[PDB]
Amino acid sequence: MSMIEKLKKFTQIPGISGYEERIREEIIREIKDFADYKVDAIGNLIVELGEGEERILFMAHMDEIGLLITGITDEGKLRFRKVGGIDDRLLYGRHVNVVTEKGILDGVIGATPPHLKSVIPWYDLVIDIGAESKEEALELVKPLDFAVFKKHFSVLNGKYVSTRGLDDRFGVVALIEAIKDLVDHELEGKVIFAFTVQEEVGLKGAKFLANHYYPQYAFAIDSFACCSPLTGDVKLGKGPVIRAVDNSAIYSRDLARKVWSIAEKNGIEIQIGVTGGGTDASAFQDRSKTLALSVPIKYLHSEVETLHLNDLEKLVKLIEALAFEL
Amino acid sequence: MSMIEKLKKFTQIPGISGYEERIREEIIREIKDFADYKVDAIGNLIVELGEGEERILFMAHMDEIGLLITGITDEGKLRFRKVGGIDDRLLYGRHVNVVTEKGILDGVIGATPPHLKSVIPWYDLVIDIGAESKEEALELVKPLDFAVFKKHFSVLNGKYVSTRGLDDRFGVVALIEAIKDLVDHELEGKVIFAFTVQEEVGLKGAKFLANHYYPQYAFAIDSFACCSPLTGDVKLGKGPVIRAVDNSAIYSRDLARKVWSIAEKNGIEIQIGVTGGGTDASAFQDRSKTLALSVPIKYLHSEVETLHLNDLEKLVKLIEALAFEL
Amino acid sequence: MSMIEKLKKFTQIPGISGYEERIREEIIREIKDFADYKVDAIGNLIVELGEGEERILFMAHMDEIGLLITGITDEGKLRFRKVGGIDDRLLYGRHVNVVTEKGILDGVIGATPPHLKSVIPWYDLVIDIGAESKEEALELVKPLDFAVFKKHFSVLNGKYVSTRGLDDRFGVVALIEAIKDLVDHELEGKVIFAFTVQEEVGLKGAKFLANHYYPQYAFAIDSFACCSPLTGDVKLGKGPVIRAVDNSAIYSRDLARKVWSIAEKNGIEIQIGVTGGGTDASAFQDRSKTLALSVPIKYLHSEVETLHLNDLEKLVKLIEALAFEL
Ligand SMILES: [Co+2]
Ligand SMILES: [Co+2]
Ligand SMILES: [Co+2]
Ligand SMILES: [Co+2]
Ligand SMILES: [Co+2]
Ligand SMILES: [Co+2]
Repeated sequence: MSMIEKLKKFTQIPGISGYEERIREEIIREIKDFADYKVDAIGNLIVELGEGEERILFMAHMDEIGLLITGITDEGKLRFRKVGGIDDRLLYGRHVNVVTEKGILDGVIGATPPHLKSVIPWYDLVIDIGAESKEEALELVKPLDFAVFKKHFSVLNGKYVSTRGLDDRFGVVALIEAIKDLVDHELEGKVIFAFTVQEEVGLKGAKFLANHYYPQYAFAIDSFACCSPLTGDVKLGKGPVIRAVDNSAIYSRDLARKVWSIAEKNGIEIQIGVTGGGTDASAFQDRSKTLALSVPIKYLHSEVETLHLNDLEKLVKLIEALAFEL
Repeated sequence: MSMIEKLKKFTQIPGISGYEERIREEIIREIKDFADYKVDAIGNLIVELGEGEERILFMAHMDEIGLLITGITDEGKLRFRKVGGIDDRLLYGRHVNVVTEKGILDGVIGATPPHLKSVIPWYDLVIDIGAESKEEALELVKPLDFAVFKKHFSVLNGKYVSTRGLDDRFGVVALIEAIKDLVDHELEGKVIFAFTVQEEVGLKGAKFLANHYYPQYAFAIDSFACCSPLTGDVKLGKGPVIRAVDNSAIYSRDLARKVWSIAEKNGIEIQIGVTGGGTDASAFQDRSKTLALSVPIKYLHSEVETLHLNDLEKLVKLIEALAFEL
Repeated sequence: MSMIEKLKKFTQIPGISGYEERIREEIIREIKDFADYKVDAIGNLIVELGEGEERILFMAHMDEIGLLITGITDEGKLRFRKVGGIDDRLLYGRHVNVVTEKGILDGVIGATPPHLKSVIPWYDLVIDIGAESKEEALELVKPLDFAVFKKHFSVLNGKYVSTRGLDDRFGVVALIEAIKDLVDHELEGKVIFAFTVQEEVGLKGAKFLANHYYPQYAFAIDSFACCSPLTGDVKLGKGPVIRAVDNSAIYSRDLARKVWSIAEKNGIEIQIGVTGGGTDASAFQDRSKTLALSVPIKYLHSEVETLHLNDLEKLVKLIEALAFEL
């Protein structure tokens, strides 16, 4: 499986914050023959390599943003709440997959035709699943089931991938790759790989992880929103990015410098910049030197979020070198 | 060296959140002869006096609000983001010091003359450093360098001092004065003095400190914004003020009573009130009894922030008395 | 005795329109040993070179913009009026020097902290001098005293100077320089150098001068606001500018041609353009060929107004050539 193929597979699995089971399972499926692993009370998936002192923690989150079903209407439609940050403009006139205990169902968030001028807020929207009444709907879906967008998967001009969930399924893919490449090597102290839950709603998996683990270095592998005047000269295609500062943290300048040095040593093109949002790494600013490492991502938090495949390839190289040299 | 001159010394040194090096080095220079010290992995400077159980922690922060260089424009101007809370109205038509590895350079944030109505927001502003191109500017300044206002220092009518950085360099100076005066005295158990980092961006230095110290009483020494209908009868010149409640916390009422009692027994005039903001002390409200002790400061977070020298004198006396009697 | 040091010395002297004493006194000190001079009834300082017909007049103004103390509040703050054009945005949160008959006092125009959106109008502002009451304040300052901003002085990348008062203290320095460089030479007719008063409040000094002098050519040496769509391709560093049209006049075109020609004749780089504002030259449009000669200035009428040292270097050579050849 090429990288394109891995990104397609992991982005297609539905799993919002608190509902990460299907992604965890699949990570288990392809790590199990390589490494042992455990699962948290909150649902984090942790893989430890090496032995001794906890030297490095790498975190990529399994949750994507989406919709939580809050109730069913008399007309048999689904009311919902947003989970994570979503622009209301992106909810209107969209197919969704409704994920229930029994299986997965097509749903549709409607639009009103010109035949029959403002942004419709999420609380005025519902999901149509083709039920004719509340009773018919409660047979298919229950409150606290969830929904995520149906996901087109695109490759732009051979170099870019666009699809909902790159954030942070690219991070999941990257850590899996790193795990396979590293299991057979001998490593100084422990290097910990953690696939976290509930990142999109306040870094909940990460904070849980922060009791239980006390790494010298704690890294989040996550998106870097690009591009605008805030993001300086960070560009898609110019390499992985040190996320030095975001809204959640000024990260360790000591650690950024080491990463930058290790990348140059290895001939790995690398970028550094400032952006918006937070990462799991900020949950460890408490105890460890922390940093976030990313690929830059365009149109973040939409169906068309886009990354450059070369940045990702380089990110995997960088993560492995850090495991060796940091 | 008068208090005036000690205040000016420490306020003139540049160090925003995450970039506190220059302040820490100077504090060490001043405290080196008198006591041992340790530096945190996040950069807190810690000084223990005495032996036994951790009775009292005093925190004062080293970081000041300022600007983080995010990028360079095509014409060699510096783009930036704010660090800590700054009213955009205060950015327009100002001199800055841009701080880089290779040293400190002059900079200017321009203003548009009438010759050529509203507040210009931070993201539309740039710093002029006299570069003619992006290339020439990069030789001088890099992204993730920082800038801080040039600082006039004024003495109003003998008794008030006005300059940027009084918050919280007044507290830095207060604690240094307390260390010097208490080091040659037996008082047990342990009295801990911390000069914290990253207070202005969510008390990060203190939250890290909280994982390594567990004092009975945790104090922040910081500003008390004054005056308005929120701040009751607090006045500059009426003495140190107990910061009993702010936006970050309702502090320990029993701790405030003891402090009140110790002040009155030592004949120290003292005040108590409500104001806005948070302090380092709130990072300990999950484990210690907390309080913030302040001098009242007018025009907080600007180049003309003002304190009354006599309140500062008395705060120093109050802090020593607490060391002995709390 | 660098140019930069002269600019600093002359910019730092306080003197608004009508209150130019301190500046005039310092110019007198500097030329005392070189030429005779007269002071007229409004305050202009005039230096005559040569004998005969009044050929050339050069005017540069001594007054700067600033604040006039109008009264003292109950709580002992200073109310004020603006003198000359100042954007209200530049008054908020600033240090000032209050100039009294007794001496110079520190002062501050406050800013309200977030802890306790629009431009605050001048009439809603006051200066804080640390008086506790009207009584104490009136002992320190009286109505009809004045105030100017405290002035940072910056050099940008070695070639730009920035500080309040380059307008028109650069012109004052330029004319002093020329007077020293011409006194030991024989000119045709008279060349008259005048340091005017009250330029910033409607050219009152120059209007007074115009009833006592009738030059063939009348020159203002003053700033040229730059840069915008109005100013064409005028740029700092590209040499002295012929201010050919502003809001106060369409200046003498044939005089512009002559200057242009004497400039090229001397290999002196030079610019011409349109800008806003008025100059002292406009007061002579009544009776003489008039022109205004400048260096381009950025951020005019602020603390960060900026000129290029080479432009100033060349302007001085141009003035001297005009004295020889015009
Ligand atoms: Co993410
Ligand atoms: Co996200
Ligand atoms: Co503050
Ligand atoms: Co503070
Ligand atoms: Co002017
Ligand atoms: Co002028």
